[PDB]
Amino acid sequence: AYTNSFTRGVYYPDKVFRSSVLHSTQDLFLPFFSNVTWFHANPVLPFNDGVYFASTEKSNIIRGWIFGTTLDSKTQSLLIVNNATNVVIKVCEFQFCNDPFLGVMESEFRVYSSANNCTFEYVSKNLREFVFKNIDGYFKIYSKHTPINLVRDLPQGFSALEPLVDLPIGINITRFQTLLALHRSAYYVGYLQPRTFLLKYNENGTITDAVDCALDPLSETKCTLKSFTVEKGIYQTSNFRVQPTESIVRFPNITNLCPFGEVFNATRFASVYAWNRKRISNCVADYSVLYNSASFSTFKCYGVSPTKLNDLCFTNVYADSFVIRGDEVRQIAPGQTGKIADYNYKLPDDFTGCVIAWNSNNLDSKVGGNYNYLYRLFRKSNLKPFERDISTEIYQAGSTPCNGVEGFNCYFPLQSYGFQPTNGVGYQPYRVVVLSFELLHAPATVCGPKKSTNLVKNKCVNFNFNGLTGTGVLTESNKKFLPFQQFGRDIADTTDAVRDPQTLEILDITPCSFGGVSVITPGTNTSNQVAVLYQDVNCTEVPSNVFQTRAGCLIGAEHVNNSYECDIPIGAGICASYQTQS
Amino acid sequence: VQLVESGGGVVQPGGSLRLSCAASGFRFDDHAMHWVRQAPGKGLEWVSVISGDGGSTYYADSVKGRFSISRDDSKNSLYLQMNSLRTEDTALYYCAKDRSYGPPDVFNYEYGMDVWGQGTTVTVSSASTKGPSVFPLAPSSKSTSGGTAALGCLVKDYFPEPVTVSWNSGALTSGVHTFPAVLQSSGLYSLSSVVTVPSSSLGTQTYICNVNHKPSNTKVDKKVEPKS
Amino acid sequence: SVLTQPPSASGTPGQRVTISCSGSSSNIGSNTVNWYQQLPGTAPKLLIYSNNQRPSGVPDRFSGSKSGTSASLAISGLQSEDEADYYCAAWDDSLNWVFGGGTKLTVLGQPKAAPSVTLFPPSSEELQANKATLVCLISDFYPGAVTVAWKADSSPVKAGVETTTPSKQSNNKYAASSYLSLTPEQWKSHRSYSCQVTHEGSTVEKTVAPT
Ligand SMILES: *[C@@H]1O[C@H](CO)[C@@H](O[C@@H]2O[C@H](CO)[C@@H](O)[C@H](O)[C@H]2NC(C)=O)[C@H](O)[C@H]1NC(C)=O
Ligand SMILES: *[C@@H]1O[C@H](CO)[C@@H](O[C@@H]2O[C@H](CO)[C@@H](O)[C@H](O)[C@H]2NC(C)=O)[C@H](O)[C@H]1NC(C)=O
Ligand SMILES: *[C@@H]1O[C@H](CO)[C@@H](O)[C@H](O)[C@H]1NC(C)=O
Ligand SMILES: *[C@@H]1O[C@H](CO)[C@@H](O)[C@H](O)[C@H]1NC(C)=O
Ligand SMILES: *[C@@H]1O[C@H](CO)[C@@H](O)[C@H](O)[C@H]1NC(C)=O
Ligand SMILES: *[C@@H]1O[C@H](CO)[C@@H](O)[C@H](O)[C@H]1NC(C)=O
Ligand SMILES: *[C@@H]1O[C@H](CO)[C@@H](O)[C@H](O)[C@H]1NC(C)=O
Ligand SMILES: *[C@@H]1O[C@H](CO)[C@@H](O)[C@H](O)[C@H]1NC(C)=O
Ligand SMILES: *[C@@H]1O[C@H](CO)[C@@H](O)[C@H](O)[C@H]1NC(C)=O
Ligand SMILES: *[C@@H]1O[C@H](CO)[C@@H](O)[C@H](O)[C@H]1NC(C)=O
Repeated sequence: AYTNSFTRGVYYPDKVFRSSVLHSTQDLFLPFFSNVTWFHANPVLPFNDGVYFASTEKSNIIRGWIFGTTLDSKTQSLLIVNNATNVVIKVCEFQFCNDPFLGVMESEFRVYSSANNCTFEYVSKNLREFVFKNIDGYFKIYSKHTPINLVRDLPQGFSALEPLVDLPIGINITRFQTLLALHRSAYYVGYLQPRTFLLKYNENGTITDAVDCALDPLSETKCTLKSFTVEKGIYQTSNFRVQPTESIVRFPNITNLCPFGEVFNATRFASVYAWNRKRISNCVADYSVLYNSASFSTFKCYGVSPTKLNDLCFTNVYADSFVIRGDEVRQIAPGQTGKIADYNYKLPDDFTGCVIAWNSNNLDSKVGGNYNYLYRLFRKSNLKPFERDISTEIYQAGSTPCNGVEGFNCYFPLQSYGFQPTNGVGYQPYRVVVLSFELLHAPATVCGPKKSTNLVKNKCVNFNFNGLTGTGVLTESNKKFLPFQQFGRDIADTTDAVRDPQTLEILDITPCSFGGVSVITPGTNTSNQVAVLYQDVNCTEVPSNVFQTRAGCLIGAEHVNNSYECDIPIGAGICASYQTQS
Repeated sequence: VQLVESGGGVVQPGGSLRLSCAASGFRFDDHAMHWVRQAPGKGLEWVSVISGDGGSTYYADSVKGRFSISRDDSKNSLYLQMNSLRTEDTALYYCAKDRSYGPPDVFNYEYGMDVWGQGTTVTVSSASTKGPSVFPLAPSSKSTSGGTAALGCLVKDYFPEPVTVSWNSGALTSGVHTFPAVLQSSGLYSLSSVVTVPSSSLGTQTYICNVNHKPSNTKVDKKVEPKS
Repeated sequence: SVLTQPPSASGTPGQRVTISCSGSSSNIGSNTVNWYQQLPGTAPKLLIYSNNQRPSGVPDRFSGSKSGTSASLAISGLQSEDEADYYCAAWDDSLNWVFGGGTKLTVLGQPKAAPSVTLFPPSSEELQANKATLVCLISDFYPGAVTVAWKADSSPVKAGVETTTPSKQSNNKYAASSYLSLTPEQWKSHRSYSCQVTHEGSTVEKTVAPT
C-alpha cells in the first residue's frame, strides 16, 4: 500500500531560539503531500538521503532499526535496539540475520550472531515519528511522540520534530531495516529531498505552521512575499526557460585526403639501414579507413587504440618506412634486442604510434633473387631512439686498423637479403610502416573526422558550427551572405545567423523561449485558487483553460465576453477577476 | 593437407601422457600450431600454441607449468607432454594449424586456424576399468501400442567408455536405437538400447542382444522375451 | 578476457540473423577476431578471419563486422545446413587466446512433435542382483526442451536419477533417457512409480507398479 502525508516531517533545523518570525530555510525535508510506502505486520530498504519514519501502536512491536551499507561483516554498521529495558545503541561489525527480529519466557534477540570490532557502545494509541540523517560523519536523529486517538492509521496535522541524538561515527550508510517483536504467547517510510520551506515561529519559539514553497503557485507566492496571507494583486514569482534537447555538431567535409596512398602504395620502398622518413602536415587523416585496407599482417599500437585516433589532433606525424625479413618483425617493438631493432632502427620505450607490417613477397622478390635491400650488421655501438646511420665506412672488428682493405677482423658493414620467391616465411620480404605523433607547440595540423551529427530545426538545441558554440532554435533563412562570410551578427554584437559548412545554407538563430512567471490570486482570505501568466511565451510551449494574450499565456482563468471595470491588471487591455466561482 | 593425432587413453590422476599429431601436405616452417581442448558437450578452450620457425611457446593460465609442447619438422609432428593431470582434463584434444605463424603476439591482424584434426579423447579417474552388467528389458503391454511393441537390453556400470550392443549379431536395423551412455555419480557409465517389433511378434522370432566390451574382452548374448 | 556472447539465437529460415560478441580492450581493442562454425560432431570450420575475410570455400552468405570493441557475424538468410555452434576468437594481450561461449541455431522449422515416452521397471535378474533401476526413454520430440520428473506413489523424488541431454537422431528430431536407482526393498516399498516429461507446457506421464 501507499499513503499520503499531509504536513509531516518538519524538524527544527538547529539550535538557536526564535519567536514569531516566518523564517526561510533550505534543507532536506519531506515534501508536503508525498507518496509514503505502507507496511503491515520486514524488508531491506534504501537510505539515499535521510528518512522519515512513523509508527503506531500501544504495545511495542517496533523495537529499533539497523543501518549500514551491507548489514553484515566486512564493513561496519550501526545497530539501535530496545528490549523491555531501554535503548541500546551500538556500532560494531556484525553478522545480521537476513530476517532478524526478537521474540516475546520472553526470550528474544535472534537479531545478529556477531559483535566484532566494536567502535562505539551505549546502554542504559501512539504515534512515534523519527527523522534520520547522516552528514559529515554525524548521524543525526530527530523524533517526536504524539498521541493519536486512533490505533494504527496515519493521521493529519502539524507537529515539528525536536533533535534527540548526535553520533560522530564516520560510518557509511546505504541501507536500513526494522526490528519487530514476534508472536509466541503498521509503519511508513518517506524520503528527504533538498527543499526550501517557510517556518512560522510562535512567541515561545516553537514551529506552529509551515509552507512548502514548491508545491503550487500560491505557495511560491507566499514564499516570495514572506507571508501567510497574500492580498489581491499580481506578483512576479519566478522565471521560465524552455530547455534544449540534444545538441547537433556538424563541421565541413574532408579536403586534404591526407595522402597515405603513396606511403603505403609506393612502387619501391627503402632499405632498412637508410630508412625513409616522411613528415605529414595539415590534412584530414582517417585512421579507420587505413585500418581496413585489408591486407596487413601486423597492426599494433601501444600509446593508443587505432579507432580512438579518429577524434584526436596533432602537430606533426612522422611515418618511417622500410623493408625487412619475416622473422624480424618481432624486433620492431619497444625494448627489443637483435640486429635490426638495434642497428637499422630503434624505438624508445615510451612509444605511442602504430607499427604496421605486411607481406610483399609477390612484388619485391623475384626468381633469381632481388638483392637490392641492404641491412647493417656491424657497428661499434648501439643506437639512440630514432637514430639514423647511412654511412658505409669499413668497420674494424679487432685491434688492428686495416685502413680501407678488408680481411681478417675488419669487414664491410652491410649485407644483402637474398629474397627468393621459393622461400618459406621467415625470409620473405615484409614492408614496414611506423607511425609516430608529436604535440609540441604548433597551432593546428592533422586532426580526425569530427563526427558531424545531423542538423535539426525548430527545436531549442545545443549547437556547434565549426567553432561557434551556442544554444537556440535554428530556422531556415532568407538572407544572402557574401560567399566568404560564415555567420552574421546583430547590432549589440550577438550571433544571429550561421551558414552550414556542408550544405552552405543560411540559418537564423533565435533564442529559447524564456520569461517571467506571475501568479494571479484573489487573496487567500477569499480562495486558494490561482491563475498563472507565462510572460510573452507562446502558449504551445509552456510545459482546462489555456488562453493566449498579447502579454503571454494565461492558465487557470476562463475568457468571457462581458466587460467590467478592471480588477487585477494583466496587460494590453486585459484584466482578471474572481467572479464567474473562479 | 591432413592432420591426425594419437596418444589418448585412460590414466589415473597423477599420471602422465604424450599426445602426438602428424601432418601432411605442407611444410612446417610456414605455419604455427595449436593444441585446443574441448570438454564433451561444452565450448572450446585454447591450450597452447607454438610458432613456426623454432620456438616461442605460450600456454593457457590454468595449464601453466604442467604441460610442455614441441614440434619436429624432421618428422612432421607435434608432441604435447602432459604431466600431473587433474580430473578436469577429460576432453577431446584437437591439433589445429595456424596459417601465418609467429605467435599471435607479434603477427597480429591475421592469424586464423584453417585446418583441424579429428581429435583424441582423454579421460582421467581412479574408477579403473570394469565390465558391464546386462539385463533384458522385456516387451510389455505398457510398452505395446497397437501394431508394435518395444524390447531392449540395459547394459550398465562400466568404466571403459567404448562399448557396443547389437541386435541378433547385427541382423535387425529397424527400430534398433542405442541411447547415449550416461555417467553416474558412482563414476561408471550405463546405457540401454531398445528396438520396436510388431506386437504380433513378441516372442516369435529371435531378439538377442550381443554385448561386446572392447577394452575388456566381454561378449555376452542376452535374449529378451515378454514378461512372465 | 571473457568474450561475452549470447548462448543461443533463433530465426525463421530465409532472413538475416546477427550474432554478437563483446570483448574489452585487449581482446577486440588491439587485435582481430575470427569466427568458427561447429556442426554437431565434426571438427570446427573457419568462417571469418581478420574481421571480414572469408577464405576459399565459405559461401557469400556470411559477413563480418568489428566496431570498436564489439564484433558481429551476420548470416544473411538461414538454411537447413546452418544449425551449429558459432564461436568468436581474439588474442588478449594478457598472453592467452580466448574463446567465445558459443551460440546454437534454432531454424525453428519442423512442426511440434509429441514426445513418445516409454517406461520400464527393473527386470527380474536385477531384482535378484540386489538392485533396481527404472528406465524412462523419450523419443521423437523435435523441439528439444524436454524436462523430466520422477514420482513415487504420490510424491516427487529427486535422488538417484540421471538424465541424458537430448541427442539428435537421423530424422533430425531428438531422444533422451533417464535412470532411477532403487534398492529392491524400496522398489516394493512404494506401490507404483512414474516418469513424467514436460515439453512446451504440455506434459505426458507414464506409470508402472511393481507386479
Ligand atoms: C560535401 O560532401 C557531400 C557528400 O559527402 C556533397 O554532397 C552532395 O551534394 C550535392 C548538392 O550539390 C547533391 O547533388 C549530391 O547528390 C550530394 N551527394 C550525396 C552522396 O548525397 C557536398 O556537395 C559536399 N560539399 C560541397 C560544398 O560540395
Ligand atoms: C593501394 O592501392 C589499392 C588499389 O587501388 C587500393 O585498394 C583499394 O581500396 C579501396 C578501399 O576499400 C577499394 O574500394 C578499392 O576497390 C581498392 N582497389 C582495388 C583495385 O580493389 C588501396 O586503398 C591503396 N592503399 C591505400 C593505403 O590507400
Ligand atoms: C505512488 O507511486 C506509485 C508508483 O507506481 C503509484 O502507483 C501510486 O499511485 C503513487 N501514490 C500516490 C498517492 O500518488
Ligand atoms: C537489553 O539488551 C542489551 C543489548 O546488549 C543488553 O546489554 C541488556 O542486558 C538487555 N537487558 C537485560 C535486562 O538483559
Ligand atoms: C576487525 O576484526 C577482524 C576479525 O576479527 C580483524 O582481522 C581485524 O584486525 C579487526 N580490525 C582491526 C582494526 O583490528
Ligand atoms: C563511502 O563510500 C564511498 C563510495 O563511493 C567512498 O568513496 C567513501 O570513502 C566512503 N566513506 C568513507 C568515510 O570512507
Ligand atoms: C507558550 O505559548 C502560549 C501560547 O502561545 C502562551 O500562552 C504561554 O504563556 C507560553 N509559555 C508557556 C506555556 O510557558
Ligand atoms: C478577511 O477575513 C475576515 C475574517 O476571516 C473577513 O471579515 C474579511 O471580510 C475578509 N476580507 C476579504 C476581503 O474577504
Ligand atoms: C504560437 O505558435 C503557433 C505555431 O506556429 C502559431 O500558429 C501561433 O501564432 C504562435 N503564437 C502567436 C501568439 O503568434
Ligand atoms: C464572444 O463573441 C464572439 C462574437 O464574434 C463569439 O464568436 C465567441 O464565441 C464568444 N465567446 C464566447 C466564450 O461565447
